[PDB]
Amino acid sequence: KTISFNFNQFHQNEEQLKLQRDARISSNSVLELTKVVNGVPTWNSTGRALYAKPVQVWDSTTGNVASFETRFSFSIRQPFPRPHPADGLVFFIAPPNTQTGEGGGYFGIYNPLSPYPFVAVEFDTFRNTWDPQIPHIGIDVNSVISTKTVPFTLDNGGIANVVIKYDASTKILHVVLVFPSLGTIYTIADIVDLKQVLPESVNVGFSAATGDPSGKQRNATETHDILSWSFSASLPG
Amino acid sequence: KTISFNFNQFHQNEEQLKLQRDARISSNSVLELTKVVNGVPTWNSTGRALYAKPVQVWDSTTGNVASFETRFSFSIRQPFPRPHPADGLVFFIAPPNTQTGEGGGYFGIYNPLSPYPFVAVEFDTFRNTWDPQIPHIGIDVNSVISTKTVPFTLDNGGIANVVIKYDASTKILHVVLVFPSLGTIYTIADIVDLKQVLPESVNVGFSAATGDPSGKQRNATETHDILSWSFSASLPG
Ligand SMILES: *[C@@H]1O[C@H](CO)[C@@H](O[C@@H]2O[C@H](CO)[C@@H](O)[C@H](O)[C@H]2NC(C)=O)[C@H](O[C@@H]2O[C@@H](C)[C@@H](O)[C@@H](O)[C@@H]2O)[C@H]1NC(C)=O
Ligand SMILES: *[C@@H]1O[C@H](CO)[C@@H](O[C@@H]2O[C@H](CO)[C@@H](O)[C@H](O)[C@H]2NC(C)=O)[C@H](O[C@@H]2O[C@@H](C)[C@@H](O)[C@@H](O)[C@@H]2O)[C@H]1NC(C)=O
Ligand SMILES: *[C@@H]1O[C@H](CO)[C@@H](O)[C@H](O[C@@H]2O[C@@H](C)[C@@H](O)[C@@H](O)[C@@H]2O)[C@H]1NC(C)=O
Ligand SMILES: OC[C@H]1O[C@H](O[C@@H]2[C@H](O)[C@@H](O)[C@@H](O)O[C@@H]2CO)[C@H](O)[C@@H](O)[C@H]1O
Ligand SMILES: OC[C@H]1O[C@H](O[C@@H]2[C@H](O)[C@@H](O)[C@@H](O)O[C@@H]2CO)[C@H](O)[C@@H](O)[C@H]1O
Ligand SMILES: *[C@@H]1O[C@H](CO)[C@@H](O)[C@H](O)[C@H]1NC(C)=O
Ligand SMILES: [Ca+2]
Ligand SMILES: [Ca+2]
Ligand SMILES: [Mn+2]
Ligand SMILES: [Mn+2]
Repeated sequence: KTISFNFNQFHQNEEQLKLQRDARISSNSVLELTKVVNGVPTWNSTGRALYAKPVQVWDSTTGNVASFETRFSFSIRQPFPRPHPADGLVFFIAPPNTQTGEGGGYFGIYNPLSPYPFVAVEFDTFRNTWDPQIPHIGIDVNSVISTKTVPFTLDNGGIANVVIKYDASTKILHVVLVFPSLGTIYTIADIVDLKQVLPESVNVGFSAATGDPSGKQRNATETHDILSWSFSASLPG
Repeated sequence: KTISFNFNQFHQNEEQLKLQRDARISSNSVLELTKVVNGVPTWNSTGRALYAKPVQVWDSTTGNVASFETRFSFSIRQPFPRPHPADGLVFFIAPPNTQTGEGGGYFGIYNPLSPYPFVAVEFDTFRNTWDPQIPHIGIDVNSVISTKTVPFTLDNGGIANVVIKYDASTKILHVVLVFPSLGTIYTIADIVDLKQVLPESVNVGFSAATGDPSGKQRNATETHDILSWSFSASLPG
């Protein structure tokens, strides 16, 4: 049972994508997770993009767990250096049919009033009380307080290539971050037992957020654009 | 005791390196592991390059294991497409003071008549009976029969960037392969317990080999050049 899809670009009204909140697809085919008006990103924005169909990461009958690989390109343009850009974007897996969570440092995937489990890879740009120096790549399991973290230097407005791979047999989740214009390579890995944290069927997608109003800083913002994306998952079941 | 060295280039007569067999440093400063005469690589060649000093990967007193990161660039130029280039190059960790092993598919690190333990990351270009499709990246533990394998497409004569990282706490060895001219990214990871396979002190280095005479193919060859190399290890004990 192999499931896969590929988007070299994004078209408006794409039937295989579920856009939520501020998420929208632009004319020039880029997936803009957070709000951008007249070429300028605003604060108080939150958006998600889910692959319309659910994917099966494990089977209770056989006990088998799926292995998967996903690649995508994103771009984060930080127009206002001071006081501080916010908040970042993440790739995530969660139960099907969830709603957008809290914005800000929660990226729109965590909802304290009705927490739902999730596994996510974050590209954190703002330093919250629970964060190490930013920007950083982080592996999140049911929480925004990463299990593993690695710092990286952003290529403002540049293109970033990401490769995320999950090995069911070793339970290793390894992500690679590359900024082709700078030739920089960042790597991070950790052990995650999907069968233990998530249900058999899940949704895969992205979520991002800009500065929260409570910070009283309209400059706390940046873009969170997804340029392309492919996914592939295999269940030996 | 954090140890680390960096070679942005290679100088003739490098006090820091132990060259063995066919390994040499060229005029333009590249480390040529295997023989190349008048701009053409030959068969029946084997060479290794070890960092002169030994590194401590674990301490029996505290039981602690080191974490390390190594980056290097290499180039493999395959002049003769048919019938099949050979054999590839590896980055390895072995007990100090070892001797070059068998050539060919053994890369010069395995010696059947007196086997010594080793951990190595291979960039295999020839398909032996025990191999999957080539080229492929492979993680080798005391054997040339990889524990994990991933296929990749070579950039003939192009430059390749490699990042190898080892996490003592998770025991995850993850390697990343990038061909900047093509923008391709390959990743592979596995669990390796250094403390269980290697002695407290080891040598780190490279080894490569071209076609073995027994194959009767002089075209079974390619270059195995190392352009730069940085290493860093951190033992908490
Ligand atoms: C939010 O971003 C604005 C645009 O970058 C900041 O204003 C810019 O500040 C520059 C100083 O670094 C100045 O040279 C630019 O002319 C100015 N750009 C414009 C058209 O506003 C702004 O900084 C605040 O406001 C400016 C006008 C000054 O009063 C600064 O002292 C302020 O810090 C940023 N706002 C905040 C709260 O940082
Ligand atoms: C070993 O590599 C050689 C160079 O790549 C091969 O010879 C070249 O073969 C070309 C056609 O494949 C031909 O156009 C070239 O002129 C020739 N190069 C020269 C001038 O030597 C060689 O191929 C075999 O041997 C040559 C001499 C020819 O007889 C070919 O027809 C043979 O396939 C490669 N060896 C083998 C056996 O693959
Ligand atoms: C492979 O390289 C070795 C050097 O390490 C050479 O000795 C081999 O040459 C062959 O074997 C030697 C012992 C001698 O008989 C010589 O005449 C042979 O050519 C070389 N093998 C080949 C086939 O070139
Ligand atoms: O300003 C952007 C920022 O707003 C929120 O954080 C603020 C404040 O900036 C922070 O330092 C701390 O004191 O928490 C405040 C909110 O209670 C938001 O949580 C954060 O993610 C970011 O959007
Ligand atoms: O020709 C290069 C090749 O030689 C050796 O392999 C030969 C033969 O080419 C191969 O197909 C198989 O039959 O094994 C033979 C040796 O027993 C060598 O092992 C291989 O690594 C490469 O050098
Ligand atoms: C933030 O956005 C929400 C809806 O997205 C809106 O109700 C709220 O008033 C906004 N707050 C500010 C400060 O604009
Ligand atoms: Ca944060
Ligand atoms: Ca081989
Ligand atoms: Mn974080
Ligand atoms: Mn192999």
